[PDB]
Parts: sequence; C-alpha cells; structure tokens
Amino acid sequence: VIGQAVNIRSMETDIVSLDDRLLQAFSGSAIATAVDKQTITNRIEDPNLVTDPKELAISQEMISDYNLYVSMVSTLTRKGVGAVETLLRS
Amino acid sequence: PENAVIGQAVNIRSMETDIVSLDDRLLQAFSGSAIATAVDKQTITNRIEDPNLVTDPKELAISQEMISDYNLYVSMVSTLTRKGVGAVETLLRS
Amino acid sequence: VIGQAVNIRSMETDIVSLDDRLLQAFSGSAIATAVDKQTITNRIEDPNLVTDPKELAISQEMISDYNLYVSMVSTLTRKGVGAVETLLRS
Amino acid sequence: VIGQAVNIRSMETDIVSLDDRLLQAFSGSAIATAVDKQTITNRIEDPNLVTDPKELAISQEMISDYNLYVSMVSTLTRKGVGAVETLLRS
Amino acid sequence: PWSGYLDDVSAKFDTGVDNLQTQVTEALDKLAAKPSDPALLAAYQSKLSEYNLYRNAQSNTVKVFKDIDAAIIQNFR
Amino acid sequence: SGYLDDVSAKFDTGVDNLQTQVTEALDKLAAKPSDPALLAAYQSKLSEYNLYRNAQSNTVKVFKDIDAAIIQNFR
Amino acid sequence: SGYLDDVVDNLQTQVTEALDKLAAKPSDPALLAAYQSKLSEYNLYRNAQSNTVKVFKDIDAAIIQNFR
Amino acid sequence: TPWSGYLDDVSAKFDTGVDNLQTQVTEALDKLAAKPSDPALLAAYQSKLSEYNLYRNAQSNTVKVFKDIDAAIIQNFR
Amino acid sequence: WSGYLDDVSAKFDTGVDNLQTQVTEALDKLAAKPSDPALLAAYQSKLSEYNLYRNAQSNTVKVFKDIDAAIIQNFR
Amino acid sequence: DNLQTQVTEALDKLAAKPSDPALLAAYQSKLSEYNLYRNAQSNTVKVFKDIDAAIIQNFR
Amino acid sequence: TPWSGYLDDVSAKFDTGVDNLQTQVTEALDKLAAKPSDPALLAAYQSKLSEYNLYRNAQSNTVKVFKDIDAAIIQNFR
Amino acid sequence: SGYLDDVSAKFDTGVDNLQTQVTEALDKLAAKPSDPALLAAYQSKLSEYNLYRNAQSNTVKVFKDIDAAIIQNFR
Amino acid sequence: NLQTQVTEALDKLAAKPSDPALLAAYQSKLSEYNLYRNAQSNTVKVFKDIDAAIIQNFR
Amino acid sequence: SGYLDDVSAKFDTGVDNLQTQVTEALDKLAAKPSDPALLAAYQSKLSEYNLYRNAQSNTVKVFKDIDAAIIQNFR
Amino acid sequence: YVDMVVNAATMMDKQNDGIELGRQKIGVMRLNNTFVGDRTYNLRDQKMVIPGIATAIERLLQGEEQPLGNIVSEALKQNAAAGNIKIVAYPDTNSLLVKGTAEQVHFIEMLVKALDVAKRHVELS
Amino acid sequence: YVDMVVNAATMMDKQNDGIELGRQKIGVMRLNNTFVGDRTYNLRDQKMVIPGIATAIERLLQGEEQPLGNIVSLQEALKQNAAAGNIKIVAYPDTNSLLVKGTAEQVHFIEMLVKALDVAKRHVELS
Repeated sequence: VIGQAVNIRSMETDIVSLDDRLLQAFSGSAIATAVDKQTITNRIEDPNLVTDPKELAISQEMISDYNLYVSMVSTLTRKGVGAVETLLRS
Repeated sequence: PENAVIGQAVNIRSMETDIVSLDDRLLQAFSGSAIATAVDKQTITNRIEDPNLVTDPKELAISQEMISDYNLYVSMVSTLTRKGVGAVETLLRS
Repeated sequence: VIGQAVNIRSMETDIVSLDDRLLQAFSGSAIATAVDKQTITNRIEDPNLVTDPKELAISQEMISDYNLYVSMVSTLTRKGVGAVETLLRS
Repeated sequence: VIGQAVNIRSMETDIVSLDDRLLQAFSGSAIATAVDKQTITNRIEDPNLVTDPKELAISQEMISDYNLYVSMVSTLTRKGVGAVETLLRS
Repeated sequence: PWSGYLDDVSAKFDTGVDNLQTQVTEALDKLAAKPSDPALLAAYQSKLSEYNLYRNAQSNTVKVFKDIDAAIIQNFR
Repeated sequence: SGYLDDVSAKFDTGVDNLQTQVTEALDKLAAKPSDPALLAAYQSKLSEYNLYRNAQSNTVKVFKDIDAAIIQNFR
Repeated sequence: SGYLDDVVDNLQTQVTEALDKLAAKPSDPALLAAYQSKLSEYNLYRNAQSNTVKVFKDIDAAIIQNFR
Repeated sequence: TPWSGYLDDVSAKFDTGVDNLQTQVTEALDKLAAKPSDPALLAAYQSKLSEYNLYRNAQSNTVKVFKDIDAAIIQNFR
Repeated sequence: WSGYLDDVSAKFDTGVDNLQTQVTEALDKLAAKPSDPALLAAYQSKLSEYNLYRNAQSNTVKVFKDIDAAIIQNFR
Repeated sequence: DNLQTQVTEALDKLAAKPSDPALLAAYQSKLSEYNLYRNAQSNTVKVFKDIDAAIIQNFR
Repeated sequence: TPWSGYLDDVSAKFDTGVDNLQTQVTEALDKLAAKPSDPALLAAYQSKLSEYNLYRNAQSNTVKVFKDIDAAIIQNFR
Repeated sequence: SGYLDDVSAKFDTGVDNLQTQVTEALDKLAAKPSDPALLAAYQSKLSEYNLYRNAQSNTVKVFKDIDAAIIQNFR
Repeated sequence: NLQTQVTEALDKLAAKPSDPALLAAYQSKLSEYNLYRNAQSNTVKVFKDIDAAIIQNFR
Repeated sequence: SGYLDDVSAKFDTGVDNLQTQVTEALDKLAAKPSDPALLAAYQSKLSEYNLYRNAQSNTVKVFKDIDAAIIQNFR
Repeated sequence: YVDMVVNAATMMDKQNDGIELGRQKIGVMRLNNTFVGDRTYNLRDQKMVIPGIATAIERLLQGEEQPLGNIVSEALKQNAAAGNIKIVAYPDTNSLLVKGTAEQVHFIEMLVKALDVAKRHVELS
Repeated sequence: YVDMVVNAATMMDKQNDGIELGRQKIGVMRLNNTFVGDRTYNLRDQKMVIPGIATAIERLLQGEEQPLGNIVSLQEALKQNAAAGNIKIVAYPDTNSLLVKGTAEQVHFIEMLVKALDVAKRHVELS
C-alpha cells in the first residue's frame, strides 16, 4: 500500500557439519520469536487495532500461536537433554 | 528526566579485567544480589501502602511489571545455584 | 515540582537502611514473639475472629511464616544426617 | 446473653493427650455445624420469616457466617495435613 | 393455612376500614332504586370515592415491601 | 457474633426509632386512608426505610466478599 | 492508637469514620457520594495487599522445594 | 430524640414555609359551610383551596425526586 | 489524605462551582411562596441539573473501579 | 501517552458543564476506548510472563 | 460568575427572547384592576395573559425533553 | 483516534447540520413563542435530534461489549 | 462476508436515522454480527486450551 | 442472511401491502385533511402498522437472547 | 532521648488538628445618605425598579472563590473566601448588617462609603 | 508497672469518649424601643414589608459553620468551637421579648447585638 518493501533474495550458506546445522536451527528460531513478540506488542498499542473487532480477532490467534510454539520448543529440548542424562547416568 | 539524553563517551570497562580472585568474584555477586532484592521488595511494598499509587491504573500497570520481574529474577538465581552445586555433587560421588 | 531532590554523584542506598536484616533467613525472634501471643491467649479477649478484615490480614503473615519455618527445619536435619552417613560409608 | 457458660483452669493441673484433643475438637465442631444448617433451613421454610425485611436482614448474616466458617476450617485442615506429609514422606 | 407478612400489611387496611366494604354496597342498593334523589347521590359520591382511595393505597403499599424484600434476597449469593 | 454483625448493627444503632415510627404511621393511615396530612408523612417515612434497608444490605455484601477473598489467599 | 513502645492516617481509619458518619443519616446524597469512593478504595487496597503477600510466600516455598 | 432523615427535613421545609395555611383552609371551610351563598366567602375559599392544592403537589414531587437520586447512588456500592 | 477516586469525584465537585448551594437557596425561596411561577421555573432547572451532576459522578467512579479491580486480579 | 492524556482532557471539559450532550457523547467514547486498552495490555503482559515462568519450571 | 449549566441556558434563551412580557403582564393587570369594566383594558389583558401562558408552557416542556436526552446517555457509561 | 470514535463520527457526518439546526430553530422560536408555523417547525427538529442521539449512544455500547468479550479470551 | 454487509447497513442508516425500514434492517444485521463474533472467539479458545493441555500432560 | 433475517421477513411477507397502503392513504389525507372518510380510513391503517413494527422487533429481541445464552456455554 | 522527643512532638501535633482557629464577626453600618432598600416608582404609564447596595454587592460577589483586596475607585485564617461574605439590609434603622472576616468587613465598609454620596437637586421649567 | 499504666489509661479514655459535655443555654430578652414582629404597611397604593430582628438575624446566620466573635458596630476550645448555625431566635409578642437558644458565649454576643439595634426613633412633623 504505502511505504512497503520486501527482501527478494536471501543470503545463503554452506551446511557441512552437525555443528552448523545446529547453529542454523537455533538462529532460525531466535529471530522468528523476536519478530513475533514485537509485532504483537505493536498491535496492542495502535489504537485503530486495539478497538476494532476484526483486528482483535486476529491478535487473539497470533498470541495463541506464539504460546504453543514456544512451549513445544521448550518441551522437546528438555526431553533431548533428559535422554542424554539418562544414558550417561546408566 | 524526559527532556534529556545522556550517553557515555566510550564504554571502557575496568571491571572487564579478571584481576580479582575467584572468590572476590563470588562475594561481589552475593553482595550485589542481596542488596538488589532487598531494595526491590521494599519498593514494591511502598507502592502498595501508598494510597495514590494503589488506585490509579497508570501506577497499577507498572506495579504488575515490578512484581513479575522480581519473581523471574529470584527464580532464576535459585535454579542456576542448584544446577551448580548439583554438578559438584555428581562429579565427586562418581 | 514541589520538594524535588536527587542525589547525583553516588548510588548511596536510601530506600532502605542497610542492616543486619540482610544477613538472616528467618527473624526467629519475631516468629517466637508472634507464636507466643497467639498461644498464651486462653480465655482472654474473645475467640473466633474469623471475620474482621484488619486482624484477618495480620493472621495471614503468621500462618504462612510458621509453615515455612517448620518446612525448612525438616530439610536441614535430613541434610545433616545424610552428610554424616556419606562420610561414614566412604 | 442467653445461657452463657465458660470452663476455668482448663489446663492448670490436667493435660489431655493429643489423641483426645483431636477428638473433642472434631465433635464440638461437627455438632455446631449441623445445628446451624438446620436453623437456616427452618428460617427459610417459615412463611412469616421469609417475607419480613427484619427477618431477612438477620438471615443474610447467618448464611455469610456459616460460609466463612466452613471455608476457614477446611483451609487450615488441609494446610496442617500438608506439613505432616512433608515430614513423613521420604 | 399460613399468613405471611404481606398478608398482615393488607389486613391492616381491611381491619382499618371496618365497614366501608359493606356501606358501599348498601348505598348502591339504595341509589339504584331511585337514581334521582339528591341525598342519595351526595352520599354515594362520598362512599365510592373513599373506596377507590382505599383500594389504591393498599395495592401500592404491598408493592413497595415486595420490592424491598426481593432486593435483600438477591444478596444471598 | 462477628464483625459483619458489627457492621449490620452500626446501622441499627444509627436509626434510633425508624423501625417503630414506620409501623406507627402505618396504623394511623390505615385508620383514615384519605387524610392528606397522614399520607404526606407516610410517604417520607416509607422512603427513608426503603433506603436504609438497601444501603445496609449492600454494605454487608461487600465486606463478605473482602473476607472470602482473604481466606482463599491463605492457601 | 494512643500508644508507642520505645526500643498520617490510613484507609482503615477513614473508612470506619465515613461509615460512622453515614449511618447517622442514610439518605443524604453528599454523604452517600462521599462513602462510595472510600468503600471502593478500601476494597482495592485490601485485595492488592493480600495478593502480593501470597506471591512472596509462593516464591519462598518454591525455593525450599527446589533444594529438597 | 425523634430521629429524622434527609427527606424528612425536605418535607418539613414546606410545612414551616407555609406558616398557617394548614389551618386557614379549615377555618375558611367552616365559615363557608355556615353561609354557602356569600360571594366574599366563596372568593376567599377558592383562593385558599387552590393554594393548598399546589403546595401539596410541589411537596410530594420533590420528595420523590430525591428518593430516586439516592437509590441510583446506593445501587453502585456493589 | 486520599486516593485517586477522590481526585475523580473532586473534579466534579470543583467543576460545578456553586450548584450544591444554589439548590438549597432555590428551595429556601420556593418553600416561602410555592404558587410563584418564576420561582417554580427556576427550581425546575436547578433540580434537573443537580440530578444529572450526581448520576454522571457516580457512574464514572464505578467504571474506574472496574478497571482497577481487573488489573489487580492479574497480580497473581 | 497520548490516549492517557486525551481522557483527562475530555474529563475536564465535561466536568465544566456536565449536562452538555455533545460533551457527554464525546466522553462516553473516550472512556470506553481507554477501558478496552488497559485490559488488553494487562492480559498480554500476563501471558508473556507466564511463559517464562513455565520455562523455568520445566528445567527446575 | 454564578455557574450556569446547559439546561439553565436553554431556559434563559426564552427569558431574554420575550424581552418585556414579564412586566407588561403586571402593568396590564394593574390597569385592569383599576377599572374592570373598561373593554379597552379587558381586550388588552386577554392577549398578554395568553402570551404569558404559552411562553411558560413551551419553556418547561423543552427543559424536560433535554433532561431525558442526557439521562439516556449517562445510563450507557456503565 | 480509535474505532469507536469513527463509528460515532459517522453519524455526525450523516446529519450535516442538525446540531446547529436545532440551536437556530430554537433561537427563532424564542423570539415569538406563539407563531404556529414556528412551533410546528421546532417539533420535528427536536424529535429528530432526540432519535439521533439515542441511536448514536446505543451503537457505541454494542461495539464496546463485543470488544470486551473478545479481549476476555486472550487469557 | 458479514463485515461488509454490516458496514454498509450502518452507512445507509446514518443517512436517515429516523426511517423505520432502515432501523429494522440494522437491528437484524448487528444482532447476527454480534453472535457470529462471539461464537468464533469461543471456539478458537477451546481448541487452543486442548492443544496446551496435551503439552502440559507430557511435560 | 441468517435465521433472524428469516424471522423478520416472515412478518414482511405476512403483511402483503400494508407499507404501500399506509404511504398512499397518507397522501390522500394530506390532499384534503378535513374529510371524515379519509380520517377514519387512516387511523386504522396507522394503528395496524404500529403493532406490526412492535411485534417484529420484540420477537427478534427474544431470539437473540436464546442464542447468546447458548453460545455462552461453549466455554 | 531522640525517640522520646520524636514521638512526643508528633502526638502533641496530632492532638490539635481538630481545633478550629478561624472566626466570623458582624459589622453594623448605618447608611448616612441613602435608602437601604430597593426603590420602586409607580407612574401613570410606567413602573421602575432600582436595586439597593446590598442587592448589587451580593450580585457581584456571589460564588467568588478568591479573597478580596485593594478596593479602588497561621496566615491560613486570613485567606477566607469572598463568597462567605453576607450582607443583609435592615430598613428599620436604614442600616446594613455584614458577616465575615475583619478584612472583608473593612473592605466592604470602604466600598459602601465610596458609594453613599448625596444627590444634586435639579429644577426644570 | 508500665503495662498496667498503659492499659488503664487507654481503657479510661475509651470509657469517657461517650460523655457529652456541651450545654444549651436559654436567654430571655425584652425589647424596649421597638415592636418584635414584622410589620406590613398597606398604603393606599403600595404594600411595604419591614422584617423583624429575628427574621433578619436568622437570615444572616443561615448555614454558617464557623463560630462568632468580635462583634462590632483541653476541652475548653472543643466547647468554644460551637457552630453559629445552631443559634435559634423566637419572637414572643405577648411580652415583646426574644427567646434565644445557644451557648453562653453565643447568647452574650446576640444580646450585645440586640442592644446595638433597638435604638429609639425621632419624630418628624411635615407641613
């Protein structure tokens, strides 16, 4: 609409070891999380969006999806670490 | 203040120097954490005893944050301390 | 505007007086004084003050703090005994 | 002011076992409760008591006091049991 | 058979106007025989007006107590 | 007894005689339902009663809810 | 209290005083309107206090349990 | 002492405002009843009776308006 | 010494400078001569204005108590 | 703090003349909007910090 | 300045709109009272008394309508 | 700004001049309260104004309720 | 969708608030819109609570 | 279009010609406001129209309540 | 010593808050040059009403919040609101009754004497 | 000793709180130079009203909250701090006298005012 831009080409990298596959998955999740949190915060303080039923119906979903996603990542990380701890203790 | 911005010319950091002992590095942490928590608890209490703070939405919204930040801080210090002593115990009983 | 003041040079702590109350976990004398008062009372003043919101807000502090103190002693004794058993086996 | 009675020197030269202290407490509470429930129900049945403002204003206080008493006994009992579990439980 | 309180409030009016409830029907039974007698018209105007006021004040009064009682009972929650 | 009865009583020792006056005025009016002098007095007394009973009951309700909140936070 | 033991006024007083004044004349609009806001502010104060005491005790219980 | 509320005082303010209308009405009536056909007495009575009517109406409408303010405030204690 | 719902009531009580006395005055004058149409016409205005003043004041304090109680409920 | 300032302005103008219907109509709106804003903010703050507490409780 | 609301502004518009009627009425009354049988005084009094009556009626009917419009809005703050 | 303000202002723009048509027709009537053409003119304008304000208020109320019911489910 | 239909019914009404035929149509539209929005929000919440409960179960 | 629209339209079709009959009869009356035949004809039509609109609105109101009360229990 | 001093001072302070120190006084002031009451003249074709001094001053001060000063052609007690001033005409002696604070009474008196000046007679032929 | 002094002193204070110490005096005063009631003169062309002292004073003091003093032409302070609006004056024509209800100080001030106001009138002969 007005003053809008999109990045067409992503920069690229080689992926050759489990180390780089791990750092890449971490960095991929961190940024998506920060972006989502900021977006929600703005949608809560633009007064055209806080008070319109159509916009509130959207913000509800965005909040839910955020909650679910971060809870999943937490659970699966703790399960993996617990499996390592269990085997080495045994 | 609100009508002023105040920087630091360049942030050199003498406390980045490691020079103190592994135990002085511990006493600093303990002393600073103990003071920070006692100050925070007192402030939260005052914000509730005082009648003009506990009855204005603008002030309540701030107090909610203060309480949550306090909770998270103490819970994390406790967790990391437990994990730390638990490592020592795991190694020495092995 | 009125009565405004600020301390510029140094972070001298002023919201609290820094004191030996930093260096203890429970104010055991304050417990022992409160527990005295709610137990010396046998047929004096009146019973059943379940209902006045000013005294009922004082009971909440004591009922919580004595439960925590008793819970703590239970752990300390187990730790102590466990330390003795650990040394004697090893 | 009607039929008041008080015991004196309750603990001065005799002491009950805990085994009995619990039993007397339980009995003295359970009967008072059952009588208060009957009193309320009867004050609701009588056509002359549910239609007079003076009698309704009395019944509101009875219901409020019954509800607060039973809630306080239940909470304290649960909290006191919890401590014995934390003591015995290995 | 059980009288409540509103019943008593109403009966206070009935036992107040002890005889008006008969007087109205007797003055009517006089008048209907000879509608042109000024004495009878003058009498019946009075007794009819009285009976109107009495029934009206009775019903309003019962309603106010009904509205106080409901407002107390709603607080039992 | 209790504090909520103390609050309830703090009204009844406040309105000294109203509880009687209302019934007395009612008896007079019932004796002569068509006297405007009587009517005018009864309207006042009845209104003052209606208001007293409503204010009392709502206050007792509020203090009951304050205590029921605290006894839950005991847990 | 009249008492200090050596070693302003709060909402609890102001409510008791405004109730006491009101109960003398339950039908005056100035007094009613003065009492609504004191009873409201007392309700808010007395909730906020208890909720924060509860938070500090649950923090300490969690610490003791974590080191069990 | 005989307790009296705010509405009581509002009502009584009219009674003390009209010093004696309350009895002038009855005396005028008795005088008329003695001689129903005298124009001077008829003219006096018409005035006093009208005045009485308007007084009683203003009184009851003001008392009701104040009741309906107070009920609307004590509603919000909840 | 007072909270913020008293600051909100007092904004009305200092906003309508004098009405609180003007009503009593008008009633003192009308009580003396109920049959005067100029007095009646004046009193109708004052009494209506006072009725609205009180309603707007009480509903505003109710709303601010509903906002505060909801924020405090989240302290949990 | 714009929506906090607007409501206090509206309130002063209203308190000046409580019977003016144009002022009443404006204030109704401003107060309603402020009322929704506060609730939305408080609820999201809560959600964001309940997620942190649940993370710590997961490893604790 | 004596504080005035909105209702007492609407009400005052009528008072200043009928500049002098209030006094014209009493003047006409004192002449009529000086000589009731004069038809030229009679026919002049009729028009003024009628104008006064209508003025007062319209005035209070309007004040009431506005109060109803405001109370209906204040009912929606809750 | 906000959305309820847009809803409310939509009426103000729907009726272009009514807020000061009323004030003008009143100023005209107040000059000659007995003219029937002026009375008949004023009756309709004042009626229209009454309805306008009622509808305006009730709609803002309904939208408030819908928003509060949605925000209640963020938790 | 319903959003536009309600917006347009409002625009037609505000042109002539005193027309009964317009009022009756608006009452109906605004009512249906209110119900729709509420039902939608409640269903969304229910599904998310189920989803969360599963995680809390295996956590 | 939902169910409420259906309930409204049942009234619209239940009265065939009433709206246009009212519009017509008004213009006949306004052409000669002093004819008793036209006056008598108009009173009845306008009364019918009044009852029609009222019944319609009160019914839609009731149904809305039954629906909102059910929807509340989805939670 | 410090603790005793502090507590004694604070409680002696609180025991005085209920004491009131302001007061009201009444000034009686005869008008030497004019009638106190409102005047009215009845003429063949006219009625004329002229307000008195009490009427005009009351109509001026009605509702005033600020104190008065400087009429031209602990100290908390001093700052009484002008709206408290009351004036009542007493024709029986042709005098004014004034109720308020001493400075107010003083100012009022000065104003009255600025105003009750006797009139010049005029003869027309 | 300290515990018994603290307790006793406090309980005595609370037992005394309810005693009412204020008293209401009645003063009777005869007028010597003027009629007590209001007077209406029914001139051939004009109705004119003159209010009596009672009316004028009851009108001057109306709703006053502060105490009176300096009229011109521990418990002590608690008693002295008596509101002006409680003064009551009733004109008694049968003996040309005023009945005054108030505190002793108020009664005194009122009396001084009365004696400032009933001056005897001069006579004027017009030819």
